[PDB]
Amino acid sequence: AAWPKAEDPALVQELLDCVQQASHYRQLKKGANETTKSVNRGTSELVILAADTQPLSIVLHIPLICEEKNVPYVYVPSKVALGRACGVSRAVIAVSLTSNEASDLNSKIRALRDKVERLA
Amino acid sequence: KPQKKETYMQKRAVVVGREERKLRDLMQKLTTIRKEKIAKRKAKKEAQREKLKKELAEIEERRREKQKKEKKEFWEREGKKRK
Amino acid sequence: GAKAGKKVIVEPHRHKGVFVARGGKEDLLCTANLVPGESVYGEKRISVETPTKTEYRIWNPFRSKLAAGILGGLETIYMKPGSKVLYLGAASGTSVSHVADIVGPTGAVYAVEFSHRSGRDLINMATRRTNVIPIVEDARKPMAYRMLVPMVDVIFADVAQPDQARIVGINARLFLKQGGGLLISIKASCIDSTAPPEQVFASEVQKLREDKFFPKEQLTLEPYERDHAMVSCVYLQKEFEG
Amino acid sequence: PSSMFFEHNEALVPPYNVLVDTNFLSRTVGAKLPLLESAMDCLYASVN
Amino acid sequence: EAARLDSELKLVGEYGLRNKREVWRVLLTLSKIRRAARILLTLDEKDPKRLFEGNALIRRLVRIGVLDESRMKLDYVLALKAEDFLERRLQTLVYKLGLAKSIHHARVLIRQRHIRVGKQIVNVPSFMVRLDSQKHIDFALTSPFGGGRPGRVRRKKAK
Amino acid sequence: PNRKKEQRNPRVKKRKKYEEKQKKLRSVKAVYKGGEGPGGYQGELSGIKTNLVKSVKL
Amino acid sequence: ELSVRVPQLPGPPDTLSDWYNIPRTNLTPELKRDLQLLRMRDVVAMGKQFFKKDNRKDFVPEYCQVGTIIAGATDGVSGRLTRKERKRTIVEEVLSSDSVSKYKRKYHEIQEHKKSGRKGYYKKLMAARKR
Amino acid sequence: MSSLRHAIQRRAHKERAQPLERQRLGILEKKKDYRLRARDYKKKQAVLKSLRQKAAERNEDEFYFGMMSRKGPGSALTRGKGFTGTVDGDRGNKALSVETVRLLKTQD
Repeated sequence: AAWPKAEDPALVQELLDCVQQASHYRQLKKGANETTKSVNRGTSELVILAADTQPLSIVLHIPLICEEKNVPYVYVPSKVALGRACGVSRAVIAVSLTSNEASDLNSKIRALRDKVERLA
Repeated sequence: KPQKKETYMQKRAVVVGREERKLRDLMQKLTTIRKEKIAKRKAKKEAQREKLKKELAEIEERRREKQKKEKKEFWEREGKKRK
Repeated sequence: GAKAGKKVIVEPHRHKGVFVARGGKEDLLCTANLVPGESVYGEKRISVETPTKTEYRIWNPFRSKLAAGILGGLETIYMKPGSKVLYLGAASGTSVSHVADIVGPTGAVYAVEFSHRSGRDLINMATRRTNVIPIVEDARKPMAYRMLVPMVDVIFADVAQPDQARIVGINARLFLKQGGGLLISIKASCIDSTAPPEQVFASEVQKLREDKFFPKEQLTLEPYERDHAMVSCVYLQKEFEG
Repeated sequence: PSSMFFEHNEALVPPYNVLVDTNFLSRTVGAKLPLLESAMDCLYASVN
Repeated sequence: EAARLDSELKLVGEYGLRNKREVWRVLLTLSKIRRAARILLTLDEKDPKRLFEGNALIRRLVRIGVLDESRMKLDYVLALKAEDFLERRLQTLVYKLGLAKSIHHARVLIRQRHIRVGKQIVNVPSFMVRLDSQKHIDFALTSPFGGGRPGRVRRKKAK
Repeated sequence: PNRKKEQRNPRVKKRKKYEEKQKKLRSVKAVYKGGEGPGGYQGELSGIKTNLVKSVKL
Repeated sequence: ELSVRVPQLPGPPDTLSDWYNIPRTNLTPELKRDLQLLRMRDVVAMGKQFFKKDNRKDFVPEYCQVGTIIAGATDGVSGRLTRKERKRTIVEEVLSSDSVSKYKRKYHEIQEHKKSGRKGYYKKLMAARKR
Repeated sequence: MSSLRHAIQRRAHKERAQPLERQRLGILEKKKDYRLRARDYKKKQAVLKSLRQKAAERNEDEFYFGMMSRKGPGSALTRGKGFTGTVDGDRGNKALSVETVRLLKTQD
């Protein structure tokens, strides 16, 4: 079902790294409801979805809206490790990041979404 | 010339209604503010247009100055050659 | 908000079929929906007691880039009511329904989508609306729906892919009438995401001219979805229809 | 034109696209100068 | 050169600098860097001078984090510019790291010496930052945001 | 001749002229300015003229 | 199967074929009023909004239908008019809204400044003279 | 030039008000108000003059079709007390014939 899964070899690690960057940089919505609201406001730049979840249907409906908006998403394999990367003290299955158009973080995100677009 | 008689039309006219009267009063005051605002904005637009055409004629005068200097340069550099 | 219940007026816009409804302190855009009375996705709608069967749908720009274009005032959107339109990138069908309501019964729009469940929403709407043909396949291999798509006149495209120009180019090679037309939309961040966007647009339009297209309009849907564009070209002639 | 500002082009960042005109091409051969090298040096960036 | 005028103004306005002196100065820095980039392209590929000197300069730039850790080649060394040098200019980091609401408020903060990098408080807002240091920027202990004394206005209002 | 605050600090004067020019830019072209409203979509909140084309003809 | 037919031989179009049957607009006075409102919608939003300068010499389109904003499924808590709030004509709605106070005040102002000195002032001078 | 002038140098002057032994006789027409009264009097007198040229260069036997379909001014001789030389028209209403009047009466 979750066929655009992210592969292991440190690709997930650059993902979690940029998640840490954006979580410090406040460009971040956290939790699935925040993801849906961000993508339905269209501010989202990219969204990461856990696959380690009690049933996957949540991170199956979220790709429906990001497919409805044509903005990228990617399946991390670990909800716990994603929550730790965000710094929540709690596991998170869905984290999204928006755009702020004056940085090089945006260059990083451009690279990352190029990676996931080549994954798809 | 305005009428001093009173026509059958004017007598047979109906007295208007209250909601109608509120509506018409609103419409009146609406048209007034509309016309005066269009007057202010048209006046300001006209003053800036006149300003700008003054600077266009000024650049025309400068054009004539460079025209004078250039043509005299041409014919002074031309006269000795024919001389 | 132009809240629910406000009496408004509707008039034709410039384009054949689309309508513009003005009112109060806020105007908007609508279309006469073919399928009566029913909303699709919580879109707002409009009823007029004609002197029952007369219903329009408000068209959010920010959800649908064709609507962004109709607000941006395109030159000629090529889609008359009653025209054959290959849509491309038909994700969940909202905009597609709008094009359906444009072309009406005597028109037909071929709605192609890549993924599945956005397909499910699309085909649900395809059951309902009797002029939009569901096609769920890989857009890169149009010989798959070569069985379905006849020669059409107008090509919508809104995919966000690197090979987008070649996608719509072979789809032009396969499914576009002599003197054809197309609207596509482009994101800088998905064609090449470091460069300046105008330069990216010039690269894409030069590509289409290498695909033998005649570029004939461009705009930038500027106050609505940053650094995108809508581009209008004509297939293999300088004039549009014939 | 989008990506523009009050008669400044925010657009043209490196690399730069440069159109050759005919007088220019004749004259740069007539002055015997390497096209890509001299442009790269005078602009201090990459061209085509 | 109205384009020069408006371009310099947009530089300052996007990053609230003070004068075209400071802007032209940073441009001069960029000019020296792109001079280096031109030279190291003038030597052809796989040359040893080219290899070591270009590797050096790219390490310099990524050490101050201006050129991205993604792109590490002389092409992008040419392709850098003033917006990027201003990005690693300091006051911008206070604004993008969320202590001062505005770039001007950040300028005032840097004046009255409330932020530090590592140990020492900073007074010059054009103190260039490093990639290795840029997250270690916070208020000092002596500033009422960081603590210490509550401040003179709190002092007088308590008076 | 007497002058103003706005002149007396050449830090401030390029703040305001940068503000007003950016306001001046908000006359001619179109800036992005966020998405649709967080409460929702509310029409084209300032009108639609039909007969106006703003397309660059290539 | 084949019968005798009927012969039925006894201007500008009335329902536009290429816009899904929009009828020709009936000229009723409240409709005229609504049209005047939507043209002068600038001054209605006094101070807070501005509008695209729609400027023809006429203002009446040949084809228009008065309708109803139906419903917000995603939102109906406050984007829904109340029963008292619902109005027949758009003009009565913008009447029944607020701020018509500020309208009236602007009205007295503009009225005074067009009654600046034109005739009443001259009459009162004439009284100060003849006294 | 235009920075060869001091500040108090460009400080210019302020009009002198009507004296308050007098003000019951009207505001003081200084220069601008005089110019306004002039130009109004001027364009009106030139309109008057052009009309005078026309009325001394009429021809008595003109012929139109208006003269088959308007009243005429005439003179005090036939018009009475109530005569300016205006050519009237209608005000808008005519002899409204009987049958429609009956219809009106039934409605009322």
